[PDB]
Amino acid sequence: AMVTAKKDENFSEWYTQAIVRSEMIEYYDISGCYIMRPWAFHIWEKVQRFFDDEIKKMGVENSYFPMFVSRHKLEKFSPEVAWVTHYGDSPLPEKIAIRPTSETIMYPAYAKWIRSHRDLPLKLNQWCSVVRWEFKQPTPFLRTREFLWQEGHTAHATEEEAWELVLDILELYRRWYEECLAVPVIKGEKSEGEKFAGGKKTTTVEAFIPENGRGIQAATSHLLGTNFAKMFEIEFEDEEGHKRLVHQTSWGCTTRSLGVMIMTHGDDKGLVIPPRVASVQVVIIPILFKDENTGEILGKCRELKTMLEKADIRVRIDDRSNYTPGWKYNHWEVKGVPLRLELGPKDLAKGTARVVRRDTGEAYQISWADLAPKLLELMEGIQRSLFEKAKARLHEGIEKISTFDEVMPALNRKHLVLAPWCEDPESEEQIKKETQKLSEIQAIEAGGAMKTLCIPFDQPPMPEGTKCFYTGKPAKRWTLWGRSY
Amino acid sequence: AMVTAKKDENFSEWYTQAIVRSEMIEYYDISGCYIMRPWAFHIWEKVQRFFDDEIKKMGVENSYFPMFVSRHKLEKFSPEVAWVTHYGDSPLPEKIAIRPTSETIMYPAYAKWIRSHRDLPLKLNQWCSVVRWEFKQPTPFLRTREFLWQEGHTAHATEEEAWELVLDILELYRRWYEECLAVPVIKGEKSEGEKFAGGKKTTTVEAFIPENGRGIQAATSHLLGTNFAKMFEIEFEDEEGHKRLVHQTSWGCTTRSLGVMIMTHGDDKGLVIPPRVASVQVVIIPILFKDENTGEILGKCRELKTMLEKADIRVRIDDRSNYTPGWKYNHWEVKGVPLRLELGPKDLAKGTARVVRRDTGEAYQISWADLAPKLLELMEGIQRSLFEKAKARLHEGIEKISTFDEVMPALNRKHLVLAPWCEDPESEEQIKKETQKLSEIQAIEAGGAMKTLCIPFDQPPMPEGTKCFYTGKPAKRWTLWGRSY
Ligand SMILES: Cc1cc(N2CC[C@@](C#N)(C3(C)CC3)C2=O)cc(C(=O)NCc2cc(F)cc(-c3cnn(C)c3)c2)n1
Ligand SMILES: Cc1cc(N2CC[C@@](C#N)(C3(C)CC3)C2=O)cc(C(=O)NCc2cc(F)cc(-c3cnn(C)c3)c2)n1
Ligand SMILES: O=C(C[C@H]1NCCC[C@@H]1O)Cn1cnc2ccccc2c1=O
Ligand SMILES: O=C(C[C@H]1NCCC[C@@H]1O)Cn1cnc2ccccc2c1=O
Ligand SMILES: [Cl-]
Ligand SMILES: [Cl-]
Ligand SMILES: [Cl-]
Ligand SMILES: [Cl-]
Repeated sequence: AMVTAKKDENFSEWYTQAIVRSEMIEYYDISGCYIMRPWAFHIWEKVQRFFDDEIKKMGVENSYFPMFVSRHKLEKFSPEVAWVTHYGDSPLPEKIAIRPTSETIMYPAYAKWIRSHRDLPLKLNQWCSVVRWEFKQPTPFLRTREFLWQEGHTAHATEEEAWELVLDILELYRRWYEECLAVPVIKGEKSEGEKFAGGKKTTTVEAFIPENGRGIQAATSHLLGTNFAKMFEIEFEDEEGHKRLVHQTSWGCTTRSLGVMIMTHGDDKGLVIPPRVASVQVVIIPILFKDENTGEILGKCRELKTMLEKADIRVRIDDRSNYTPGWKYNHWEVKGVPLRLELGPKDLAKGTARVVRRDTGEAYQISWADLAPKLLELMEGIQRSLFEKAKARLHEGIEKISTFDEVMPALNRKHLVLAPWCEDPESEEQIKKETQKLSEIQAIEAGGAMKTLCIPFDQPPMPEGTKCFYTGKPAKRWTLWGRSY
Repeated sequence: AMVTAKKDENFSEWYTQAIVRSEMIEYYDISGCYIMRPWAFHIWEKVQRFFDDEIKKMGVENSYFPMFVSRHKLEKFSPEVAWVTHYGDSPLPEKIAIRPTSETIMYPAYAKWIRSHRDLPLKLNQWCSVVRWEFKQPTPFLRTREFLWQEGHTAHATEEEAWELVLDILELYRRWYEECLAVPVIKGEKSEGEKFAGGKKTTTVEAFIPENGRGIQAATSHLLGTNFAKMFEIEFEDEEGHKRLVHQTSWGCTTRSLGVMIMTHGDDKGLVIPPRVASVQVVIIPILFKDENTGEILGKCRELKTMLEKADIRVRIDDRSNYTPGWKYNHWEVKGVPLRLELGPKDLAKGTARVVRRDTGEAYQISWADLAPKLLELMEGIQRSLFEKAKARLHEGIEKISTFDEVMPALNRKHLVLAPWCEDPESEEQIKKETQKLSEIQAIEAGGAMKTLCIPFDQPPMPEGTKCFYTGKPAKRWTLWGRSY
């Protein structure tokens, strides 16, 4: 089974083929829900371990809160909430909702647990699934009605400490995407219209999908401030004895990250998995001629596997006799294994192995003694090259503009725009409406809204007197806009 | 905050105090659901890592299937199923159920995935929560409306291979309880009346709670046979080309395990956590006289912590100046930390530390150079002693009987009974009914049913011609009975 849709032509069909034929997902009779098979789930387990280890260093501890929230507590978005109303065919006295997020589940407990400044900071995380029942068309990994995530929630005695935590977690999400998944992301702050309404400031990491020109939010970290503390009466006492509101954060990231990884590195042959998260980094394929000492070849493959595992390289031998090497090459290319090692009688006679890298197809002849250090070096080169090429595509996908006239041409090249902006929220909604209308007109001519993605932390120079690209009022900051998921 | 209820007098109040005052659980406004705070959740993470590592050696892979099942697929117990019927206030075309278990979610996929004998065995596991909405009174950890678990599901070409896997998983559950949690359990097969009706044979590990005399199922491993394969049309082709049904297993274990651990080792002071799963194995408490070189004492505590962590000992220093040592001693005793290390000026002058073990209160004076190996030895002694004392209580809690006349006296001593049994299912239900009725009579005289717990793998000798303790017919095997959760 090969991927036959080309990534640059029918991107949606390519994506479906890549994730189905690699055995990452399976469909399900309830629309908008997908089965995560082991090939994808192993990658989730790897980024989960990374993130857990990092937040444990910060003093965050895992926990588990109930999946249900009482009507009263939830209603302290609404068409997205799935409601449990009966046990069997008996009606519940009050209906209960499945968590779309757990603020209203956790914060009553926080109010009970926090009494003194000595109780702070309080730092909790949980890994679980949440449910958001939208009637729109789903996309595997990217927009689904049930998804796995982690959500962290912290409380602090001061706004500055909470803010520092918000930025520390955002840096962890940058590392999740860029270090683990080799996906470049842009740190920024959401516009007033796009931020979490329950909070003070929402920070984000944003990724870019060149094939459809869309930005996609990769993860989020909110400075909640004291808003939820007032609503849930979460207060603490200073050492003088006065009661003060806590300052809160919340943050999350989902299996969307896997989809972004898939879209970023995949090619016409299928998946390409970054070595740092590949469950199989090296697949060993013995050549099995009928007229050969097959036992010797297999024994050497086993020895090489042991030698590589001593360097913590994750190895699988595909010694199935009933498939050709060509079949196996394709099979593990579709699944995205970053390195394949081939060993036949001539290699054994020379004391070498043939190694082929998945991203470029370049082949190497490596001595057995050099194999472990050379493969470690090659995997680091593959990881870095995947990231650097994606980063070049990201920066080639952003157009710096000064006037609204440049917007629609840039959108039609499937690019984002970086533009000086007045940051008035009313203007963002005017811009969404107008770019949607222009996109519809174009659609009819062909036989869509542009919104803010983020106000980037990394601000280009802003010349004095620069005007907003849409209102002509004084610009405040450079803002990243585009079509979006 | 101290535990004030005595374990041997008001066991239910003791249990509640132990798990609340140690900060393991928090209550919730939806009855039958509880919050798992980090002190308990860390123990879950530890047994999860153990079990994951062990099943990965068996070729089992983790996955994630949806939490929802369509009405049609579920109804292929019923008053326990929670039904989602509305998104917002809009009605679903067909209601969907929250998983009480995932056979009906997973096996349609299995039928799609399995085509050839080369596809077998198929071995999958998932970690998730499930929901069983009983209107009866809940018990934290032991019987709750939502609980965390793992469920494994495998498919094999032959019954013998599946059966071998059933027993391998049951041995893993024995290790989960006995090796990790120091809880002794009895392997056995469930009676025909008590087994999973969807399967062929159900094996179990059973634990015993002496304070209320109750047996409790600890984990389960089912030989499903071909029953579900017929129902879901899961078939494979041999190399000759004929289609055959797969032979399946399923198995699971829940956070009930934590409650069993708590009940087994706890004492009047609170929790006692086995060192192998304790998140803090050693708490270091500096003595902080006002008239002392506090910096030197704290610096030595830090050095000792580093030295112990190099032996992979999990250490916390409680250097809070605003609590007395006596307060701290109680605080970490309630939470069950197995070792406390005390260090003050006299200890520093002697080059030793004072170490107190939680299970017995015995104190030791240990040189700094001996600290790591001696504490490793002490933790192994604590783990083994917790297990051996629990095992002695288990065997003292079982009475071997020959006649039904011995049942009610043994139940009144809060014991289980091991009795020769004819294994006729009708007789088990007669025994349940009669022992319930006798228990009610006794209750009224004081101002309850006994069922089979398991047919143990370890069978005592059965003399020729032994009769069933209840029917007088020829006995088949020794069966373990008792009151139960
Ligand atoms: C996996 C996932 C991930 C995310 N998000 C949101 C932000 C975030 C990031 N960063 C989080 C949660 C981490 C902070 C993330 O990952 C959102 C959704 C989702 O909104 N699901 C419902 C749904 C189902 C569905 F069938 C269709 C749609 C749908 C179709 N068109 N439109 C416009 C919607 C939506 N799902
Ligand atoms: C945590 C957990 C664990 C378990 N089990 C079952 C077997 C098993 C083992 N081994 C598994 C699942 C691993 C195979 C286990 O752990 C069962 C329940 C439960 O049945 N919950 C519903 C409920 C809620 C409730 F408020 C009250 C009751 C209730 C009150 N009186 N009676 C008679 C029932 C029941 N809960
Ligand atoms: O979930 C959040 C805020 C943060 N919660 C913690 C983890 C990170 C996350 O962005 C925003 N949101 C999103 N979607 C909904 C749908 C229905 C009901 C509530 C919500 C709702 O509140
Ligand atoms: O869940 C099982 C069988 C096994 N499933 C896999 C993990 C181990 C587990 O014992 C039995 N059961 C128990 N309780 C229910 C309540 C409502 C609906 C179905 C059920 C139901 O089927
Ligand atoms: Cl939001
Ligand atoms: Cl969100
Ligand atoms: Cl059952
Ligand atoms: Cl069950």
